[PDB]
Amino acid sequence: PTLEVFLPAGHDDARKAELIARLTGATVDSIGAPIESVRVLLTELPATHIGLGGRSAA
Amino acid sequence: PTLEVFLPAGHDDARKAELIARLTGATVDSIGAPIESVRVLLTELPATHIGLGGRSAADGA
Amino acid sequence: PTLEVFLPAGHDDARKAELIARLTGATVDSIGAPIESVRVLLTELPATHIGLGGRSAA
Amino acid sequence: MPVIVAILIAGRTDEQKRALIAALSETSASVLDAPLQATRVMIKDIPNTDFGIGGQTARALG
Amino acid sequence: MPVIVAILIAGRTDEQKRALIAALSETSASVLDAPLQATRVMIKDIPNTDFGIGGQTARALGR
Amino acid sequence: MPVIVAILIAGRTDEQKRALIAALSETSASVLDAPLQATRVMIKDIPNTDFGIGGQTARAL
Repeated sequence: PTLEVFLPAGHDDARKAELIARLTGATVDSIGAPIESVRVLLTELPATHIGLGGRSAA
Repeated sequence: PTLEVFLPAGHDDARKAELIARLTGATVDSIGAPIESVRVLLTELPATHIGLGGRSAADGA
Repeated sequence: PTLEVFLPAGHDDARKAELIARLTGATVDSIGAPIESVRVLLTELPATHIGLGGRSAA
Repeated sequence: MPVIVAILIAGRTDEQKRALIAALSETSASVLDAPLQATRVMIKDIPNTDFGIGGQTARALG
Repeated sequence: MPVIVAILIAGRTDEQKRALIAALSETSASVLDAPLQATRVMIKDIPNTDFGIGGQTARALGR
Repeated sequence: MPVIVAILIAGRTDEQKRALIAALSETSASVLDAPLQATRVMIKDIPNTDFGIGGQTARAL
């Protein structure tokens, strides 16, 4: 399984490592994938690159 | 609806804000999506990351 | 490396296997990644889903 | 350039999809001054079982 | 935010997809201090003929 | 077509990226018997702190 996660800039490296660990666990638990097959790609976006409801997060 | 927009670098914040706004409206008017459900994610690429016909945009493809 | 290849629907399984092998070789030849780390995801799209210059492929 | 991937819940009509490709291309071309003929739009249809809103699938209707 | 694209080899049950969507959304919301209702998860089912690892299709590797 | 999005762990050279654009584009065109000029490649770099395998970051290794 490959997860591409789009998230805002501003999280420190420890938080990104926790998110990768916990999303990987959530994947193993929910669909039974072997942990070694789970890849997580965090795609960090500046607030000016995030549009929600036609409005920029900046 | 979720739109990932791949752009070359060189466009300013105000141009990117207009793109997010105008792509969201073009999505609401084209497929009838409720506007608070339209996500637009802009991916800015340097010229060295863009290939057109096997040539890098950095080389002036 | 994670390669997502958007291509029109309708290539047979043999062509898809050749493309996956050859793009993987091309990645190893270009950047020297460990080959087992090269993952190729073919994303087949119907012609009505492909817009080129404002016009659908269909 | 530009290249747009539009991820939609399955169900829109072919004519809605053509209108979207058109509307998204003209807009990007206009805002960015980019040539229309170079703009790519790619629609990825997602079945309602595969689309999560707030932790619930679209088929669960959440 | 966040928006999660989850690429999976085809074959999972609908119930497994619900579980995955719930788990990734709740995990992402808690870790990133974001509202749960804003999260989005999109699952892309990919046939074993269309996914390769080290140049070999998932089918060739026995799924 | 095709459009290839190639996500790489950060740190490759501009020369490696250009070589990758050339090789993926020519190879797609050759295998698919399709015109090289229409191919597109888009490279995304991702830091080692932002890429996980088996729950560990690439930085943790």
